[PDB]
Amino acid sequence: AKGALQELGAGLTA
Amino acid sequence: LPSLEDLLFYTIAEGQEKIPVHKFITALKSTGLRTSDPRLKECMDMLRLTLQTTSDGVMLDKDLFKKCVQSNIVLLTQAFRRKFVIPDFMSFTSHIDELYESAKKQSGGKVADYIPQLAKFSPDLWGVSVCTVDGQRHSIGDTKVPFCLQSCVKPLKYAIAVNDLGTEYVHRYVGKEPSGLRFNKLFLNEDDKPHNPMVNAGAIVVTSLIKQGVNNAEKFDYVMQFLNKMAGNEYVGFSNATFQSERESGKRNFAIGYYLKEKKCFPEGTDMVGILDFYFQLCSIEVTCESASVMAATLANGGFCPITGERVLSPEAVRNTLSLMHSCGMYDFSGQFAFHVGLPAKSGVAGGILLVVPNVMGMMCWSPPLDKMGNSVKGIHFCHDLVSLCNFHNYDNLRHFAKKLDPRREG
Amino acid sequence: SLEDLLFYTIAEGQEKIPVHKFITALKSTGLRTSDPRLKECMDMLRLTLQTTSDGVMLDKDLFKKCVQSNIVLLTQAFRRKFVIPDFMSFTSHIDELYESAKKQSGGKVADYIPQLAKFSPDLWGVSVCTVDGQRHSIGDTKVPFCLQSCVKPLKYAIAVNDLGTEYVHRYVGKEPSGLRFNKLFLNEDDKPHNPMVNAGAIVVTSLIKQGVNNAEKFDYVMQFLNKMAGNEYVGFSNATFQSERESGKRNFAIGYYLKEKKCFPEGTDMVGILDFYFQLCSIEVTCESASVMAATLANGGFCPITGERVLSPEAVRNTLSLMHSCGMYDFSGQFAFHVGLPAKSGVAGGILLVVPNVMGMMCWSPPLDKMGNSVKGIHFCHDLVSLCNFHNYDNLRHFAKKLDPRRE
Ligand SMILES: [Cl-]
Ligand SMILES: [Cl-]
Repeated sequence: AKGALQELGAGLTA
Repeated sequence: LPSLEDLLFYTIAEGQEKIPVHKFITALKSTGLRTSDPRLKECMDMLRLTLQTTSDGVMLDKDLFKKCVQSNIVLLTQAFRRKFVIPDFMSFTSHIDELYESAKKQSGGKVADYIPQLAKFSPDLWGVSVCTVDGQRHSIGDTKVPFCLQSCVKPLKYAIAVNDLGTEYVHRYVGKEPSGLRFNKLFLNEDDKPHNPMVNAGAIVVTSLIKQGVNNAEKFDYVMQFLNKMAGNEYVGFSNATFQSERESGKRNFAIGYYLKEKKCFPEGTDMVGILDFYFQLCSIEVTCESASVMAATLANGGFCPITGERVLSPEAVRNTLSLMHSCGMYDFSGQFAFHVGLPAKSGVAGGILLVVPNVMGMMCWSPPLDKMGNSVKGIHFCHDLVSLCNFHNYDNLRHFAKKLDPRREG
Repeated sequence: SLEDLLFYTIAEGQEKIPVHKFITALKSTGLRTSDPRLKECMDMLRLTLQTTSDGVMLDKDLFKKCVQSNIVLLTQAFRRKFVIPDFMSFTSHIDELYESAKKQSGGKVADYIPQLAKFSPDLWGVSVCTVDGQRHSIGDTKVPFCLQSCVKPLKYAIAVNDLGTEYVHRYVGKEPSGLRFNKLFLNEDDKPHNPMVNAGAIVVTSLIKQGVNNAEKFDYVMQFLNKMAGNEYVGFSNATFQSERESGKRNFAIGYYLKEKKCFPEGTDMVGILDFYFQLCSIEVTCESASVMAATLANGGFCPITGERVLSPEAVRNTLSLMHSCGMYDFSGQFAFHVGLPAKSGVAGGILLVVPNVMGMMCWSPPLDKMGNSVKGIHFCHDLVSLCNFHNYDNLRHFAKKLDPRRE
């Protein structure tokens, strides 16, 4: 979903 | 608390304040997704319209970009962040290219000539298209040249029959297993039914089950409206010249019709000579490698067309179809193919081989020269090589698989 | 650090862990304390605890010392990284499939030899072993029974492992006969059609460890099956061997036919091969031991409870292929189509079942149906795939009402 992606990627990228 | 579209913006942007549209597109293509993908239309519409308001028609600042990308943001994000079933698609397509070239050296076989439409195709036409269950696309060779499904239609009409009528109804009329003997053998199983719907007799009975009580014009459009859903609205055509010649030379097929009616194999009320007519029409439906590969992908993706997200077939219809394709899809080579390649596939006399890698991708391979069993020589060679390279055999293991490449994982 | 991190998840510090808290948490992941891969951990817990004032509590230094050697496995287990992360809920689904199959009481216990006719009709067992070594049993899973034809795939796997596909398939075919399992006849090439029909299994038997006497051929197979079962129970029923051999006329008739058609390799002792064939059928397992053997096949030839490489990829791949389309006698084609899993049945009531990449199972109930397959076993298999997206051609993303035990 949108939530799952947003967690994972904000962490990795930010 | 950055939004998904802010994240996408910063990854493509690479520290710049604005993204050139060409660079976004270039990056998108690298994932294997086409800009023409139906699920991305809104994003593409927004880009076009929004870029005409721009001073340069190139540069999209954050807010503009964020606006164009919003409605498809999860799909776009999966795509750029390597979350698709094949995360390194450019690498993968390079491998497919090498297998295509290798297959290309096999010039043996003989083009089918039982009718002259088939005779006419050059021996060296050879194309391969791939569509992943996420809609990543790749093609090489002759993939936009129309040709007839012939027997590749069998698993598709069988899927339609199961989808509308269910397993229990359809299998009142047709069996579920390999015959064990040669396909070119006219006979029925222990309960007087054709053995499976991939043999000619079985496909003829299945043809008689679809849109009963309506006319051959309506049946045939109902079936075409179905194939179009399977193909994401890509090319589905018809050869009236193949249809005529198929009918002109239909003695061997009519016998089967006679035999089948005599044994009470059709449903109560069947007009055999019209069923056979409808059967010749369906064999003469036209596809390209490109459009046929999306059909196969719909089958690899649980009945959902990967480039539209539309449910096209019930789960029971797809599972079954794959099960019969595994067993009876390559004529007399079916059991060897099952053993050595271990993928559901269906061949046809025009040189097509429709291949499904369940949960990964669909593929259509096409080359007219056929070997002794009526299978495409380049196609059979290609399918062997794919499964030597990649751990796609049904009974390959996902954790321990020797010197095979697993394209679902990253290098 | 890893070992550090495991300490705290259980400690809820708490400056010390009771060892029983660590052991009950570990059991709940599906692993067994007896797991061969966990032995150093268990040896260290035993030894270290003996140096302790109470014999229960471990501090961080000691706990980390005990867990260190097997911490990758322990961390995968605890962090729910095994192929069935919620195993307690999975086994409760298995128990329900068990109880529902338990109400089927149809079938006939086999009685062509006395040893088989003796088994009570109400015996019913089901054991599971995932590819990560998660174990579950309900029913009569620690009772000895003969493999019989369930041995057919394991001996084929051994032959392909030792000789390769090409050699083995000079002697035997690769596909269903699509006529009754009853015979006899040979394919277009004068070979038995596949290694799962009696004629095919007899020819496979003749390939294994050629040139050596039967006592060492048999020991060799026994050693191999021990590596498949992670050193769990593999026995032998001499009574069944002698009785199979006495009433074996019908297998001898097959052997003389095969001999006259030249289906055996040069220098084959026909009667000797029959003795080995009847010996192999008479090899005993329990549901628990046979489940690890099936799990070795589910895990590409690695034994899940030991980590040992037992069978080559080619050997497992082919075996699983032929179990798919030839393992359930005359029900084979219908089984492939409806259940869609590799399985092999035996006349003692066993069904060796493989869910590839997920688990092995052994189902055992002595009453068979008209085709020779365990009534409760067949029922359990249908229900399993009704409940779960384990069919070969189920989809992993879109599966309707089915449960996927691979996800949380
Ligand atoms: Cl065809
Ligand atoms: Cl048996």
